[PDB]
Amino acid sequence: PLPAHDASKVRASGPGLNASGIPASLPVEFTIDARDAGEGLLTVQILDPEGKPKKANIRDNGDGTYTVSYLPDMSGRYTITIKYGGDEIPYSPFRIHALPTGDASKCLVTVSIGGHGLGACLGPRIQIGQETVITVDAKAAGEGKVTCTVSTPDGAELDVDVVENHDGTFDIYYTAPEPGKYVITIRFGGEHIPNSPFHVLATE
Amino acid sequence: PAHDASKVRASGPGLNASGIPASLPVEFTIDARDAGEGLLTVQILDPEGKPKKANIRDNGDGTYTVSYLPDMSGRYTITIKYGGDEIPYSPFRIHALPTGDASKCLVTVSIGGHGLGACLGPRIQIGQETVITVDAKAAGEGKVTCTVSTPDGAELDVDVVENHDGTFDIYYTAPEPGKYVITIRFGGEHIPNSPFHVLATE
Repeated sequence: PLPAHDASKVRASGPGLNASGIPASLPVEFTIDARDAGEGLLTVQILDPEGKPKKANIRDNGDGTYTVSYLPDMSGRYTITIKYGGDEIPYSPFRIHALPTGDASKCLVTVSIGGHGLGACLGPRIQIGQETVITVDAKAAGEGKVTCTVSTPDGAELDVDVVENHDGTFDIYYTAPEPGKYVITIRFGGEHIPNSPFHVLATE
Repeated sequence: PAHDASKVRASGPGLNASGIPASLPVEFTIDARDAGEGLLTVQILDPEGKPKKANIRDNGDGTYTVSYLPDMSGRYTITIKYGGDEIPYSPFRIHALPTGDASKCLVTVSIGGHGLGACLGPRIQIGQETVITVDAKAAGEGKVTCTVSTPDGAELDVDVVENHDGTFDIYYTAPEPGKYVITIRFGGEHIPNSPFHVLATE
């Protein structure tokens, strides 16, 4: 009996698998071509440079190919394991280097709660359900984007939307929905900005 | 109106030659019963050389009770005169000693009903009350004191409420625009990040 799938026939390509490096802080995509590999489930696992799982968004293109996207928020080595029908595809695991860009040290951060400016200050205590607005001025930071990653008490890593105003500035809006310890990590071009990470405890 | 300052005697906890604990209000007694009739004056200079308020109670019996708050550690110089003449052993040089561990105090700021964590400034709004709660639960022996330096140069001793659970509340509203310096000490020493510099704006 011939197997229903053949992972050895899956082909991968695209910017997100460039072994010569990708720029940190920018979302990136790659393509998986399973048209010759029969019928199976495509799975993609990503381990970030700190050893934590990272979300891999898989889009079914309808024709036997798939587009996978992820956000290398931090610089360093990303390990991407790709399997089809439970079997690893050729060249997996991929080892992708996210390279730093710009100068995160030149970013300026100001925090506001309820319209009260706090400067580059947050916590240690925050209130559950109270929105925090964090503005990052990256006018002098050069090439790169601001990313915000929140480590939640339950252990998840949330990629928080960063509004790019194109002023060279960025706005971050976050509200802690549950009690416990959060780590609010703000990076530019893959590296911490001054005062990041912010460790906070949500209460009340 | 004859007086003799050389017959005035001064003693008490506030003049203890072995030292006093910083951050606690203290009192001393001036006995002028043998010194005739004259005006008593008490001038206190703190370790930074600033005048410190001296509350004088005339006891109506030839004696007076004087009280002051040594908010910071160091030498306090207390000059006492009767009828304009310095009394024996004046000026008194009293050492206020630190107590507890001010570095273990934790700050919580509240403005307009919002808890702002340990984040005071850089700006405050004129006429808007700020509540600064100092958690001294892990700081041991001592009290929280606070002095505010205003734009015009005045030095205001702000009354600090002791909640008797280890925490203290400071209430302050900036009435005028400009730069304020908020000094917060525990047991005579600056808590972390004190003094706090803030700018009052419209």
